Amino acid sequence: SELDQLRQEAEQLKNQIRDARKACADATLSQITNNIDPVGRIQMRTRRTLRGHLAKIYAMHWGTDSRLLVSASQDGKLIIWDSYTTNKVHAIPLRSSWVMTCAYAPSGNYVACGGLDNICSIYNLKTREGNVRVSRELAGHTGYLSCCRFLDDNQIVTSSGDTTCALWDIETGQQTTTFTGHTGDVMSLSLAPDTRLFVSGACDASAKLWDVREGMCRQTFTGHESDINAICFFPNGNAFATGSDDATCRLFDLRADQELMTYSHDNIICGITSVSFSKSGRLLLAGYDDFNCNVWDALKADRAGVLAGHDNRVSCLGVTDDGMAVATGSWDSFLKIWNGSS
Amino acid sequence: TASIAQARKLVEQLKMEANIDRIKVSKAAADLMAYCEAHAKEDPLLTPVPASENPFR
Amino acid sequence: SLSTRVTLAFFMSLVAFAIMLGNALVILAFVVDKNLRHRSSYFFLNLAISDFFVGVISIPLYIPHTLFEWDFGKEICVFWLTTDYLLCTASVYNIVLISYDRYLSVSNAVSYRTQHTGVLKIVTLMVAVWVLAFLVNGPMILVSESWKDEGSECEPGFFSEWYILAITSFLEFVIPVILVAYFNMNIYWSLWEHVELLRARRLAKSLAILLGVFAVCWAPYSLFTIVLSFYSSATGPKSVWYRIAFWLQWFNSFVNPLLYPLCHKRFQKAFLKIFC
Amino acid sequence: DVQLVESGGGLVQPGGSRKLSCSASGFAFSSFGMHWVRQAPEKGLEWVAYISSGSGTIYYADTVKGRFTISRDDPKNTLFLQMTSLRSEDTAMYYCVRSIYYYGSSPFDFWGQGTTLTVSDIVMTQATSSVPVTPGESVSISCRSSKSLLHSNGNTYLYWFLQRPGQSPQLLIYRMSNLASGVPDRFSGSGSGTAFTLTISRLEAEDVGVYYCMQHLEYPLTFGAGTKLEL
Amino acid sequence: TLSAEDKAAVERSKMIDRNLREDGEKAAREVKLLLLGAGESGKNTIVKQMKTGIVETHFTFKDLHFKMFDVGAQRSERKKWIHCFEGVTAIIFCVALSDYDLVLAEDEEMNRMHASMKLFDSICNNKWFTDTSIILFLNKKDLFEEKIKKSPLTICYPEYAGSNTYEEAAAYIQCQFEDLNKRKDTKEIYTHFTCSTDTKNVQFVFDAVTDVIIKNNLKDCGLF
Ligand SMILES: CC(C)CCC[C@@H](C)[C@H]1CC[C@H]2[C@@H]3CC=C4C[C@@H](O)CC[C@]4(C)[C@H]3CC[C@]12C
Ligand SMILES: CC(C)CCC[C@@H](C)[C@H]1CC[C@H]2[C@@H]3CC=C4C[C@@H](O)CC[C@]4(C)[C@H]3CC[C@]12C
Ligand SMILES: CC(C)CCC[C@@H](C)[C@H]1CC[C@H]2[C@@H]3CC=C4C[C@@H](O)CC[C@]4(C)[C@H]3CC[C@]12C
Ligand SMILES: CC(C)CCC[C@@H](C)[C@H]1CC[C@H]2[C@@H]3CC=C4C[C@@H](O)CC[C@]4(C)[C@H]3CC[C@]12C
Ligand SMILES: CC(C)CCC[C@@H](C)[C@H]1CC[C@H]2[C@@H]3CC=C4C[C@@H](O)CC[C@]4(C)[C@H]3CC[C@]12C
Ligand SMILES: CC(C)CCC[C@@H](C)[C@H]1CC[C@H]2[C@@H]3CC=C4C[C@@H](O)CC[C@]4(C)[C@H]3CC[C@]12C
Ligand SMILES: CC(C)CCC[C@@H](C)[C@H]1CC[C@H]2[C@@H]3CC=C4C[C@@H](O)CC[C@]4(C)[C@H]3CC[C@]12C
Ligand SMILES: NCCc1c[nH]cn1
Repeated sequence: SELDQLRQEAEQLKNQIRDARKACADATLSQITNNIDPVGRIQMRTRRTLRGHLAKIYAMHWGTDSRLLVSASQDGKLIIWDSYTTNKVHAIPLRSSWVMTCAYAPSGNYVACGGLDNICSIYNLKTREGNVRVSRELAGHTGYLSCCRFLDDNQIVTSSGDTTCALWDIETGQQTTTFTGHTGDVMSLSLAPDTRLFVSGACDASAKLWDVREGMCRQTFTGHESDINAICFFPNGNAFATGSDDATCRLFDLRADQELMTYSHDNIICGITSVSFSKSGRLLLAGYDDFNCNVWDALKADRAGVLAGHDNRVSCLGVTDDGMAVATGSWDSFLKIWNGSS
Repeated sequence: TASIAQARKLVEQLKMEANIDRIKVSKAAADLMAYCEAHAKEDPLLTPVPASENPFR
Repeated sequence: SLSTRVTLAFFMSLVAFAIMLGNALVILAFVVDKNLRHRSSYFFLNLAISDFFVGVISIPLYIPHTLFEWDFGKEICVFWLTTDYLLCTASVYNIVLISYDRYLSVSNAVSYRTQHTGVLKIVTLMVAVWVLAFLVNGPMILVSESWKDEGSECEPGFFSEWYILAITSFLEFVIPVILVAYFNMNIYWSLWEHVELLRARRLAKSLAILLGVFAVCWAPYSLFTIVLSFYSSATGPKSVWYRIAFWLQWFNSFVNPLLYPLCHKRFQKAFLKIFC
Repeated sequence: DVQLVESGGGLVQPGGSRKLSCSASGFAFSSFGMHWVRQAPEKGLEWVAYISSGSGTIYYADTVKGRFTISRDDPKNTLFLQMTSLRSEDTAMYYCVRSIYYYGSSPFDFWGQGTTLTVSDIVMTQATSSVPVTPGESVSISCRSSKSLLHSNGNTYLYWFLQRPGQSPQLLIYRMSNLASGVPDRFSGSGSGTAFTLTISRLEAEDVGVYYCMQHLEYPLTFGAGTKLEL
Repeated sequence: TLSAEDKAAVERSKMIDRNLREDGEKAAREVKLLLLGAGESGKNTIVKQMKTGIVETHFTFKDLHFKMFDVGAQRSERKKWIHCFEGVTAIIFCVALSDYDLVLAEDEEMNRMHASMKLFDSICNNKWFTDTSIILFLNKKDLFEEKIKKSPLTICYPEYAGSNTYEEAAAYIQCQFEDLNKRKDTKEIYTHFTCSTDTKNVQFVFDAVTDVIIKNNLKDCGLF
């Protein structure tokens, strides 16, 4: 009686939101950006190849200086690279080799990683002893750690396969806020540039926008047909793009609270692993299961170019803060640095 | 009473999401187009820099 | 006739080019791919090096001397004889080493997996192949070079004595044939119902091809010279069938990259990565 | 805590031999390159030798090459300096210095207390030998180099050290602008090309001492004469 | 062309590469085993004989170092991390023979033995484990014999025309799992009957792994 009545009210509320989004769907982003000229063909060459990982690379993250990056592989090795020289700055042996994510702190003093061990481990890069040591192990998730991102040297947000995200106080080792509401494994998260919000994509094919301080879900974005594996905020923080196993990338708007554009091709039938934007946001770069990275026109949904330099899955990618280059990590155990030439 | 407790929470969440202010898609599209236009010149991937300015020569 | 000589020269060059190109890719795959540092990969590299120079040195020098009657100098002929016998014998001893490595990988799989073979020990095996290959025919070619009369054909001087040919043939052909047959037979026995019977039949075919191709390419010339030297016919005009047996020995260098490295799973991935 | 203890120094006869030891505790010794730096009595610093992490690279100063041998024992965390044919020119306090090299590292960050031995090229110039100072006032120290210390990679390999009376040198500024860990922000390093300035805003009693500018552009590493601050 | 610190940084990177190579060589020699099986299948008892996320068991037997990975504690989506174990030497699957007549606790309408069949079929025919052999432990053999006298296999297998003897009942179950192998040429299934009092379970894994290693070498050389 009461349960049946309540679940009927949820359906009425869902229709109310769907009608509200349809009311403000006056135009399409495709129609708006029809007049602007295309970006042309985007040609990028492999400037650097980072060799030394001996297993599948699962994650990479640039440091904020646009020169150092950290990559994680399931050979149990965290490597910090000097991308300008390809020198290895550090090699951090992981206690658990089943790493799935890694993050570089914006200060450059810490890196974080974690996987099937259900732990987010914090590593101190600047010690008087001259070696990288574990500074914190964040326990509390009951599923694998899928993504982690620093807010500062003391706070980090983690998404897990136990359907929840958490905000952690690194010094006390406790999760201050728990973000619940996903019905599937949360596979990725992205921080807004002001670090007041973050979006997460789960296996319920939905993306939720969370308030960091308040700790609740502000908006829910649907439209994917399969698990979301990747997510990335637009550079101004007013939009984000997702990548799913349905071979599509979608651009959702925060303020319009709906999808704006879909990035898919008929030839593309493989899942998407990673998404990122160029510095101006005009380019959407996506890594795929078909060993390739497709550069999309974000505004016009045109495939601008292809980065074809890996013999296995493109598992991760990232664009530097200065926008100079893009790094691609792959299951073939290599990282590549790409940019164009005049 | 596990289902009834979950039902109240799900209904309560949908109320918060339905009360937000939504701008037009055309307004949101224009803002995205404006940001791309304003920062186009400072995007090395969109417009590759001369080899002298490329750290990855 | 000039017309036939030109056509033959092109065919000889095509064989020589194929030997260089076929074996250079194996060398290129080793250098480019760092996932090719197993014990087998070094042995494939050593096999490809000996075969590569057959088409770089042995055959291109042979083309004008045989077809266009270019007179080999006394310095060049001794160089060509010694380097050609070294390359051919090294290829055979590489086959023995490769088969021996496969024999250990299945005879004692645990000890083969858990052993750490450094570069120094592996280089010793690769070097010992070249050193042993030289000792079988190298010193004897130099010592017996003075036995030949002036104006004789550019062939090793010990062809006059049949028992010297028998000793060299025993060391370079008969002993390698027995060991390769022994190692491949024990590889067949390492397996211990339709699928299992079919798999054993496919394995037996592969081991027979490896032994059959090596035997077919090396038995004729090795046995042809012994019989001819026994009848004091080693020096003089050469029949067509004798020259066919001479070229079968060189054709082993063409098919070696196709059998061992090309059929290996790891080298196949390197080839695809290079071409794609 | 990070420690570097030297031993084996003492009065030796001319032409003799002596073995100096540097025991390291509190840090990953095998990860750091090690230098020996000596200081003649009432004189400035002089670099002696360098051994890299992993013992693959070894450098010597010309005045000691062929007579000194530098070695390390990674399992024992000990740095060695075998000296032979000791001359009166070798009478100095020998310091054990750790230095790690990667992008953004701070070489020469920790020095040992030193052991005293008594026996019976880019030019770095610090013309101002002494500077009278008062607490709370801003002081500038100048350094000059015969060659440009700015490399084509953008680094300017100039270092600033402070040796307080009775203490071992401590790193202040590395690569001409960066502030070493544990150093107050009042110190600031400014330079260009061959001319460099160390500015000390709001001078305090602790800042009193001798200041050395060192170049790390190439071996041999050379020190300036040193500028002394006195009250 | 390089500065003094640039050369030192390159040399440090070279030392890291040497250490990465040594660790990789050591890892390649170890044997990785993925330990799978449903709950209450005797899988925990197997670990003790072999002596909150993933549990790793390390043991040495006849100069062979084994790394066994237990993933039963993970309750997340299997397809998101099952590819992480692509490349293990073999998979150890535990099935309790005494659960043929039992009913799954959560479902209350699904046979416990039939629950393992769909788990075995998914793992065996998974794209990430096409060339991976499977070691199948049929546990609770002593308890299975006791239950056979009281409860026949007709409850678990309605279309069973065999008798109720201990040998025939166990053999039929073994053939049921091996028939699920849709790729009988690329991979092989090694079946062993285990018990709480057995001490030869480690030997069977060593023999099965040794057989897998030999066939891997033959397949790598292209002989197969
Ligand atoms: C690749 C194969 C199929 C074709 C090329 C094979 C060539 C290089 C080899 C195979 C058999 C060889 C021939 C064997 C016999 C003779 C007869 C002799 O009086 C002249 C040389 C001559 C003619 C040889 C020339 C080279 C030869 C033709
Ligand atoms: C002609 C006879 C004497 C053989 C001599 C050939 C020598 C000089 C040449 C030909 C093939 C060459 C090798 C080809 C491949 C490699 C692997 C590479 O990673 C290092 C160089 C190395 C090892 C080369 C060393 C020099 C080499 C061995
Ligand atoms: C590099 C690859 C193609 C192998 C090269 C071998 C072949 C193409 C080279 C090596 C020896 C060369 C021959 C040497 C001598 C002569 C006799 C001269 O009157 C005509 C050219 C001719 C006939 C040359 C033709 C080309 C040749 C046969
Ligand atoms: C690295 C590869 C290309 C080496 C190939 C060597 C071949 C192409 C070179 C090296 C020695 C050369 C021979 C040197 C001498 C003569 C005698 C002359 O009257 C005809 C050309 C001829 C016969 C040359 C033919 C081409 C030749 C055989
Ligand atoms: C250099 C690479 C390509 C081949 C290696 C050749 C090696 C085995 C050495 C060892 C003995 C050497 C020979 C020693 C004696 C002579 C006689 C002289 O009148 C010509 C050179 C010649 C013929 C030398 C040629 C090169 C040689 C055969
Ligand atoms: C007795 C004389 C004629 C033999 C001459 C051939 C010898 C010196 C040459 C020919 C092929 C060469 C080898 C080719 C490849 C390699 C692999 C490399 O990683 C180490 C060096 C090594 C192992 C070389 C050692 C020297 C070598 C064996
Ligand atoms: C110069 C004379 C003595 C050479 C005699 C030829 C025969 C007996 C020699 C030459 C090549 C040799 C092989 C070369 C390499 C190996 C690998 C080693 O791990 C076991 C011995 C083994 C398998 C050798 C067996 C004996 C062998 C086949
Ligand atoms: N065994 C080297 C001599 C030869 C025969 N055939 C070709 N070359």
